Amino acid sequence: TEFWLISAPGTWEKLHAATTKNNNLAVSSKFNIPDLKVGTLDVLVGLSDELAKLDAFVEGVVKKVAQYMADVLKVQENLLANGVDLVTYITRFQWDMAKYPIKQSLKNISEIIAKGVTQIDNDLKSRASAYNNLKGNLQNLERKNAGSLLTRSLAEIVKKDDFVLDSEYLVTLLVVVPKLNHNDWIKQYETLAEMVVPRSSNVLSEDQDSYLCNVTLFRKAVDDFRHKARENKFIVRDFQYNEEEMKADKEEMNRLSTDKKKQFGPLVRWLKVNFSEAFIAWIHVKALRVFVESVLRYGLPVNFQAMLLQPNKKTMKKLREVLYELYKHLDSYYPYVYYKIDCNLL
Amino acid sequence: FPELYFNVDNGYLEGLVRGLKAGVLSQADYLNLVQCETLEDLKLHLQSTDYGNFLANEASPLTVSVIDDRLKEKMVVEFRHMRNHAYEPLASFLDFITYSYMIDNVILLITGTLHQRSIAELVPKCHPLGSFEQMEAVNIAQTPAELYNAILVDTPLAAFFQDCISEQDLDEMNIEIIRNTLYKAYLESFYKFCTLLGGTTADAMCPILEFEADRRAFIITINSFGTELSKEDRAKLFPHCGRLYPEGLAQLARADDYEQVKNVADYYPEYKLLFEGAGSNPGDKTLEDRFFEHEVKLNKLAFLNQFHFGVFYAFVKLKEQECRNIVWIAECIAQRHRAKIDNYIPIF
Amino acid sequence: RLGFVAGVINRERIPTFERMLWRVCRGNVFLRQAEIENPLEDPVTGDYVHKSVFIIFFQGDQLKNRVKKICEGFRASLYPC
Amino acid sequence: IIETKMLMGEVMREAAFSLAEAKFTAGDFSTTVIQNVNKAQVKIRAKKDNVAGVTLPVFEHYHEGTDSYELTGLARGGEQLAKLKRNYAKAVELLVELA
Amino acid sequence: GKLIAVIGDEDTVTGFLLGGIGELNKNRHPNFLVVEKDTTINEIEDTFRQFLNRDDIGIILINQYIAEMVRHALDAHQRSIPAVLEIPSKEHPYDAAKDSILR
Repeated sequence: TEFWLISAPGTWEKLHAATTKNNNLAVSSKFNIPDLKVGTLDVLVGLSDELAKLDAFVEGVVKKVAQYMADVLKVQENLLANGVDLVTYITRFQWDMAKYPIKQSLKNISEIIAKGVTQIDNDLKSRASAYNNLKGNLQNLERKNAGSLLTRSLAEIVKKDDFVLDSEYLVTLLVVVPKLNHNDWIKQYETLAEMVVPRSSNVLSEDQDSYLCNVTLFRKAVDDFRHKARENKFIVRDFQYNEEEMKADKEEMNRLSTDKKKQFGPLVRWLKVNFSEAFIAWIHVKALRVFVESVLRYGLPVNFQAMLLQPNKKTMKKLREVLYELYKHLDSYYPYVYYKIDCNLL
Repeated sequence: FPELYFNVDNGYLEGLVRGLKAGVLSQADYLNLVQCETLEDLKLHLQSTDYGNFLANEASPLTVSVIDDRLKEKMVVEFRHMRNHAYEPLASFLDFITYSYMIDNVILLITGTLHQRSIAELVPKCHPLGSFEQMEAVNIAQTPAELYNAILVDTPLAAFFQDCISEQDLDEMNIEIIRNTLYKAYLESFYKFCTLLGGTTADAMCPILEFEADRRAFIITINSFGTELSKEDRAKLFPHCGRLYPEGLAQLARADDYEQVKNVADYYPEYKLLFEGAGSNPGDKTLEDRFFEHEVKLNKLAFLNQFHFGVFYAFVKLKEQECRNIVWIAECIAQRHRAKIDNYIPIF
Repeated sequence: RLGFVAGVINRERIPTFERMLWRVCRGNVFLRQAEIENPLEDPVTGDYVHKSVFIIFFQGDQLKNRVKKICEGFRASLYPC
Repeated sequence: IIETKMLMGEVMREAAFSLAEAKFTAGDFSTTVIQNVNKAQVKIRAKKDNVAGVTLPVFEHYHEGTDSYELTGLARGGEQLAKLKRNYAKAVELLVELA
Repeated sequence: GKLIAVIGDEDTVTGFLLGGIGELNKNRHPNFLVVEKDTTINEIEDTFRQFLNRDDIGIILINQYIAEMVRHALDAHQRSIPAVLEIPSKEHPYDAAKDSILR
């Protein structure tokens, strides 16, 4: 969705309804903004460099939070205080308590919108990135439980009868042998090193390509056997009592699944109210950009005639050409006030 | 039609360089290297390969700067053996591989000249493949790069110096603009030489030389953001060789942003899915670690053809990855930082 | 209060300068041109141009910063008035 | 002092490993970097600070920034460099506060 | 002083020259020295005198593996400027500095 907002001052407010007579172009809504504080000539044109930067900086913040909508579960449900973007564009007005008109419009009204948008930009970059870390560790949850017997954790293949306790003179090592060299390892598991148990070869779990077995040995002959296991294409992985901490990591797979869900409703309630505040902040900054450059392009007896427009699709070449003739006799880019906004979020 | 010939002159050497493919380390050879805990034990696990008894004479304190220098002196004596037995359709091709190292040594030989040095940088500080032990007038040319540039035209890099006048390298151009303008003229002359040799060596090699012109189209325009070289200065650094030539190089010379080089790689579906390095994550592969997985994917595909010259260039660029992988295993072992020890490229 | 600045510019861009200077300051200026006679010459900047007088008042005292970049962009030379 | 001798024990471990990442990508640049030195970028000025009337010479670093290694690599590397430059300029900012 | 000098190593100085500490004025000297395996201890002592008696050298960095070769030389330096810092290297982190002996 696109949008175009153009003011055309000098009755004069009845010629804005004549643009609604061209039914193929726009509906030409009013979208009145209240009277603001004037009284500056140097600071009026000096604010035009700051208001252009504020309109572009606040546009990228709300467009970066709309990209985060795909991570919570394309979706267009971002209402602005129980109101759609099209329903707010036909009923747009000043808040007068969040953007006060008693204060100065150039400096003070913009700084209250600037400091509010900068805090919401800070709270969206600092808080939402922390929830990506618990989801980044959740990417490593299935990564520890994927692949063959070597790449997978042993949280589900554990058994108390598969290892030798009282390890003062014994040690149980989880060895992996391929399916093609299983018979070659069965005749060589006892002859890999000295003082090896020749009958403890028990395949606990097997895969499609290899088979994981247990091999008991002494405490001193664990290193020379594993060095000979690399020559005999046998994969020996270390084992310890951290499976009870991997059972705590089996609960941490459910704790991070709980930490994702407990932070889902908290962040979706945060993105629903902050993006609606920032989209109304860019809407207030566009009207500040529309209140500016209208008292300089047109005369300032008291105040210029306020007017706005509505969106259009595929007839903008005919809409700009039909407005080119009515605006070329006004003056001596476009010949009048024009600000191209993007009604779409993505 | 190139198959019933090509065993006349190049039949013994092709079977030799495919015998050196069987010595390139497999995945199971790497999985025994990552279990090593000291560089003294890496000397043991490398002896079960074909590398064996190559570090048996150095020292008992085994540092990583000896393993790196002894690995790459084994690739030189395997390349120099296949060049000294080469015949002229293949010896002209094997000299085109050494021009990527003659370019990296000529530039090293003019920095000492601009800073008034001599042959003391020549012997210890140059790559042995592109080496100047003949053309002995280079070895005594102490002249400040004007009577020395008249000696570099007595060198096989003479045909590439037709875009670098001797006044340009005399402090007029940056030392990397002299590199990549020679490397632009090197790839475009090596692509034409690999097109004259037609048949199997023009369809198993020009896909490799197209990606090499698109690596240096993407990596140059990404590293040219903060520096002071204009868009017309990097448009003459793009080699006119790759897939990106009439259209991507028109957009890459106007980029000014990393997001403007990401949506010009989206037009080419081989280069998107390679632009998913995405270094905002703490631990993952970057862009050039994903361009190295594609450099060796095209290099393994050259061994699926048989009667062609591309089996020799795809061995030098896969024995160079051996000197980058085993040193990376050795540099994560000597520092005991082996959590990123799996960030190598598993070639075979 | 303030708002007077005096300079000179060539006649080959005097119509192109006043068209661009109005769009940059968003109006609020009074630029009255004044043509000249047989051409003068400067050493480095302007060679053999029949120039013209130029003054941009604009009454701003911060639009001078909007008139300092536009004066050197069209190669206009100002003087203390 | 002793707290920042164990702080530079891990900063110099990360910075020396970042050089190991940069030689993995871009060849060997240990002859281009050593040869191309003309002017320095990070200098120091001696400040004075006093406790109980006895002045102590202290150092404060500053950057007169023109990069002599702005183009280094640029076709191979360049992303492992300029994060090696950050991991050693951070070490110089620490080692001047130790000095 | 105003410069930072490094004796270091072959891999140490090429990391610090990328930091931006090296300056070349060929009238006097360069402000570093790459120490290889085939430099004598007599060459390390000579450049260590050059960095102490120079005016703009304010901080001296040196690896502790190299500093034990000239351990008799830097203990003779008992002045306030320049600061001789001892930095780790490959497989030679830190045992005891000359500054922590002064306690």
